Amino acid sequence: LTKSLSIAFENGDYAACEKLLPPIKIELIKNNLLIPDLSIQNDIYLNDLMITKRILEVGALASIQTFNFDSFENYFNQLKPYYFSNNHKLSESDKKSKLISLYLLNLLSQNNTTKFHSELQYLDKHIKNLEDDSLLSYPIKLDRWLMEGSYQKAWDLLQSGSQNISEFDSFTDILKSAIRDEIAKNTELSYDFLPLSNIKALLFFNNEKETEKFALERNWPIVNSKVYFNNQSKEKADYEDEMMHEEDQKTNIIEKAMDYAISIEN
Amino acid sequence: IETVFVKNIRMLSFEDISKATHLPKDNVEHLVMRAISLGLLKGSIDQVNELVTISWVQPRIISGDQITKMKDRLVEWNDQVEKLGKKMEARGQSIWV
Repeated sequence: LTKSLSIAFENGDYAACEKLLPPIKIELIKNNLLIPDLSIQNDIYLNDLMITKRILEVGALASIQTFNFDSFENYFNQLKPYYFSNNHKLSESDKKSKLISLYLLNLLSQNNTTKFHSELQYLDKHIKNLEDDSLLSYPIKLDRWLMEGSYQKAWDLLQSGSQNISEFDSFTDILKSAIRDEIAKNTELSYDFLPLSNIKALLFFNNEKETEKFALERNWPIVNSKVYFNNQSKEKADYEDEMMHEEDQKTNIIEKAMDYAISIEN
Repeated sequence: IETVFVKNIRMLSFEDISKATHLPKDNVEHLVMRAISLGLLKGSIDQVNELVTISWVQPRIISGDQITKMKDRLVEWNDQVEKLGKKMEARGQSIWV
């Protein structure tokens, strides 16, 4: 029953995992009660721990493979305290090293960069040289290139990143898109216009018809094979003036001078 | 004198004036200059921006149509002070002693 999830992953039928998982979830509570959730560790508990952990890890990979990012997030959170408590004697796996690589990609692809650095700080002392960076290089180096602002080195690491498959292609494909939007925002400031050809090279497409379609949806008109970056910018700005909170945040002349006199006079 | 008075703007491109009076640009420049001598308009001329910025209009007879135009200008400033006055009530609440 419990054991079925474990052999189902080896088949390679990863939707079969998910449709099997609900009974195993009720039976996973029973597993949690056997360990004290590691508030004391013993050798009776050490056999049991492997059981509790094994169920989570194979669900975790299985969920990513059916493109259920949500379910993945919950799994990772459960698992993390189990590696975290206690001197090592069953606090790592072959699977772990791969698992941390996948979570770091999910944060980057959603563009929550804030949580990307916090999480790495906490992560650091489990992967420093003990699992080392061996697979973890892939979101880490990408990160080095994004901070520097080498969108070029960043693109190549993704491009060579498809030869080696572990299952990272579910987040590489999303990160390809993330880059384009970041570039798209930065180039509005730089210039008003780039010819159609110069747009394709920068914003990373393989068809000149995709480049033009993307622009129309994003609110740049191509008229006379020149883009007008200024359009969207005017429209966003027009919208902020449309909504009203607005008189105080900027502050009137009259308002500044009324504030001085009343501070004094109390 | 009619075009400046009735408009709430007081700068006009020569193009508008040229089309109205069916004059060249040489003669708009004389006409404007004459108004200034006789004292029927006073102002100054930018032939480099191509405007005539009038700065004073001679009061004249005010007929049925003009009163309506005069009147509307007054409603706008009346409402403008009233709106503006609420904020100045609002701010500096503590002291009105």
